[PDB]
Amino acid sequence: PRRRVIGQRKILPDPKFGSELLAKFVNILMVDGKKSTAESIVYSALETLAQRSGKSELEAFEVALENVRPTVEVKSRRVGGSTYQVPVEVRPVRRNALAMRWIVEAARKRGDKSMALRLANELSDAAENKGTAVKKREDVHRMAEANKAFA
Amino acid sequence: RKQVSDGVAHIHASFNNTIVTITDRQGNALGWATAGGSGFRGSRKSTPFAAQVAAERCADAVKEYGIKNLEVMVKGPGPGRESTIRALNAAGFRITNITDVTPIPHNGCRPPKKRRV
Amino acid sequence: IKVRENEPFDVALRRFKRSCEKAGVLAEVRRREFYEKPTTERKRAKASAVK
RNA sequence: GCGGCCCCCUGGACGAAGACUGACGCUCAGGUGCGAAAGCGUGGGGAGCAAACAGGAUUAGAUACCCUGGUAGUCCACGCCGUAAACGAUGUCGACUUGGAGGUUGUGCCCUUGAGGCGUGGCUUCCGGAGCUAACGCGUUAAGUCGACCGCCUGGGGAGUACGGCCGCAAGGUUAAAACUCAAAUGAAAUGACGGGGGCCCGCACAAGCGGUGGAGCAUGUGGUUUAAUUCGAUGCAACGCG
Repeated sequence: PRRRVIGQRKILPDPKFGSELLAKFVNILMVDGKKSTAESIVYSALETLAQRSGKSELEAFEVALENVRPTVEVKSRRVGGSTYQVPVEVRPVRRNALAMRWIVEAARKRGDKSMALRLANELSDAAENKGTAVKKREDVHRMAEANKAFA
Repeated sequence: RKQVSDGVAHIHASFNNTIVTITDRQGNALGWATAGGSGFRGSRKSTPFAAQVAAERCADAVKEYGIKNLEVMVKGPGPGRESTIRALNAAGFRITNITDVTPIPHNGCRPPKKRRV
Repeated sequence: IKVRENEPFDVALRRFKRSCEKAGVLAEVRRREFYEKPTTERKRAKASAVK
């Protein structure tokens, strides 16, 4: 964790869309190595969000990603016994991954009977910054604005 | 009553606490406060939070004479001197200059020496 | 002995001043005069490296 | 031991070349002198300071420091007291013997003309040969090679203790023993775990996530039980589907 390098790894996308972004979404939506049902629910969610939004599905997807987008964060170091953190602009790849996982966890925060219905409804109401994960984005923003007093 | 719009500000700094005071050119004070008055009892008094919050509290208390510029009379080597100046430069006041008036006694009397550390 | 810096630091980062404190001279002048002791800067660190 | 600035009395050192007296010197047992800070006596003075005491927290345990107060005493003028790690742990005075980069002090004739050439001297720094040194190290200011003196040493405790004579106003200071006891007490030297006191690299241990269960239901064996016994051993990362 101190000598290794980063190779910018990439794994199997969905051939219909063929986008690395959608590739990473579907590949992190995977659980325990599940392909058929996971991709089926992914496409169900995509078609349902397109139906409810009415606009183009891909641009609605981009608008949702922009809505969930956070800006800054800090890292815990425990230097002087009090909160002594240097606000570091998180990596664009890491920022994107964290936004992905916040969306996935916002989806995960329910226990609904039907995974497809729950996923579609929550992502659709989160597409216009009024769903579930935007509260987490606001909470993370509130975690900022105060860690710059110590640098 | 009798707005002045000009004066000088006295600033105190100490290891255990800090206070902010404000007066006019000739020297009849108008504001007074303790950073501990805004709370933060204990060692947190030395943190800039209490100093700055007392700074805007005093500034709000002194708006009523309508001041626009002030001068920095800082005292003591204690931590700080940064929250007050940059809390008052935007509280509604414009700074003029800086000074150093912390005393340097010319080896007059024996300091408290019983203290080990 | 003086601080006139900005907002961001607010905590420690004066350990350079701890290194520049030179605890010998302060601990020597706060309590009485010696006239033979502040020499520790020389003649006993470089000149006493005995192996 | 000496540190603001002014004035008055005053002590030594050193330099330049001049004359001048002609061994007039060196060392010193008893004896006079000086000798930081604490102490004692007469008074005066008291800003801050802080032995003794006053109160709180303090833990297995504080009459320890930490904090808040607080007399003598630190100050002045006269007197007593003669001790310290009063150490450069190196008594004084002379004559010689390889080297280096400085601080500082006045004159030489130049060539301050730049801050360079004469140290021709004095006092001081720091490294380092021949030579000594048990070793560390000393190393032209010797712990070298020689000379003149003096003062001091014969194992550690018992001990700078006790009587005795001096010095003092007291607290006390100088001069200095024995009986008994021990197989030793002691210096220098990296020779290693000790790096809890400092520097430097390493590990899914830390800077992230997924599961588990100390949350419920079932076997496991010990340290083991309710019975007839419930085999030899698995009691620190060396107790579990192990022998």
